[PDB]
Amino acid sequence: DDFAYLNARVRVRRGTLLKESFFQEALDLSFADFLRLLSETVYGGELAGQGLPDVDRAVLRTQAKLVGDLPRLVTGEAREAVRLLLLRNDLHNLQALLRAKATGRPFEEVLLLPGTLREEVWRQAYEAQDPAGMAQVLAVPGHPLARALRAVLRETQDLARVEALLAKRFFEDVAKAAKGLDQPALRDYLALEVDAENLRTAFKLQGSGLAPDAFFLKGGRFVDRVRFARLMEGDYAVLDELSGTPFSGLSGVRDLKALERGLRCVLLKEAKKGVQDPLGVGLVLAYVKEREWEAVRLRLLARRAYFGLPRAQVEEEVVC
Amino acid sequence: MAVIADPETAQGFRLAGLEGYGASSAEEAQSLLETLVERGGYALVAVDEALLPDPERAVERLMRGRDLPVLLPIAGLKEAFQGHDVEGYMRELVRKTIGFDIKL
Amino acid sequence: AKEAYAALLLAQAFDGPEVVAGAALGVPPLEGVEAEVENVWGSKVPRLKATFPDGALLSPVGTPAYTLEASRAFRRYAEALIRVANTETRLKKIGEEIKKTTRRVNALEQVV
Repeated sequence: DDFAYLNARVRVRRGTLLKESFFQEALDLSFADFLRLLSETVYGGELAGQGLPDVDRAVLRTQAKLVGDLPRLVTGEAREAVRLLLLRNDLHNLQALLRAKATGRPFEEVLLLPGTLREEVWRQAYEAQDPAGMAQVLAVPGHPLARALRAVLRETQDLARVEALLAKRFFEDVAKAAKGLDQPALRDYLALEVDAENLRTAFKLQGSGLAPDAFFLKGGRFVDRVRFARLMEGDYAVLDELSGTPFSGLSGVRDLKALERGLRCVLLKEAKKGVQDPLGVGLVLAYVKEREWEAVRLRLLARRAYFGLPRAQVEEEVVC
Repeated sequence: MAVIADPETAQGFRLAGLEGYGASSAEEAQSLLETLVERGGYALVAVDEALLPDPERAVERLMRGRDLPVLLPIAGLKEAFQGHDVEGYMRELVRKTIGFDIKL
Repeated sequence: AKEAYAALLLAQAFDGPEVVAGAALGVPPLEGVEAEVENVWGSKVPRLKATFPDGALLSPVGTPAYTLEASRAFRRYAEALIRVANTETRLKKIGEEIKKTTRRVNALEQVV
């Protein structure tokens, strides 16, 4: 409920982070200097030993400590709003549970990263022959993913087309919940993320010749179904048509890596504008995205010092 | 179609959709190669160059005939930064293969 | 190889190791590589080519933005690998047959 009580600790956590100068100092290290620099960091609070696996577990534990408490310390509408921030790992674990139910792998087969609720829900949903019963066991009161599973649950039991339609319906329910709250900036950031995700999945499935109406979702503002069809067709003119929108630098590019890096930079610039809302929750989402980019850069420096990767190969990552 | 540099690269091979492994020692790699020749991954194996250059001891161990599991040296993810030996590697290929040493 | 290595570096550094674990283990092992026969100068070796089915579009809205790119990089990687394997076995057959013909010429000359 209170978007200031958690925001005080959010500003305290925004004061306590590693700067980009720490990453520029990590641009020339051999995982020992990088391990000492990360040992001084907050991941040094979770840095058990050495190696890329210990550093990755430390970064994951630091992220679960920083953002897992954001699911706590709140109740009600702002709790549902913060629940509609970290929907990536929870939907990944739900899709992994659906793939395990439709594949036949064991319950210990999934590695089961930190989602949004307790892992006992996923443990009980391992032994779940009923997918509607599995969604009801996974039904939290503010979890819209269980609502999307119940909505798409009257199509089949466990299908991959059902999984793709449920992912599209989950994005649609996230957009409906973002429209259904008193936060236009978070709704705008979610709509920009949904439009960039539609452009990303369309450019990834470009040239497939499939039904774009089966692929394009509803809720986008910078692009329409005609713009999505012109982008899915072999033409970067629609990508050149994105003028004035947040895809400013995205012009005349047909690649996936550079386009995804530019989309990540545009989303980071959009979340960087979240400092204007002090009494809302956009500072919390900005800190979450900044910690995500910082931990991704730390894992990138760890892998670069592991395999001896070039700084010129990682120079396209230091801008964000 | 086993490929053995790391299990970390091998789960990338699973991300390609083929079976792979990682051992980080010689006899362990030859033993898993041995059960892979015993029950097939359709008999086409590459092993890391810093792990085993020539695993053909496993060929003469189990399956001397038909040369069906083809064994390949391969450049590891921590080694593909340098472009391993290519021209001197062909020098030692000629030295191994025809007896003579050439320059060409 | 360098292309697929950089693709995996980006797709597990900018992303989750748990999600590349789930993305790998959701995909089946995809058996199906097969072989045909070369008979030349009597000598016979089997050369192989792979099927590599792309039909496993497991929820084809791929939940990371990178593992389709890296996965096709590793598919091209394996194509190049089976190419190098066939080149290898052809060159080994030629080498051992030159060894046979050299000891045959030397033996036939110096003995009979």
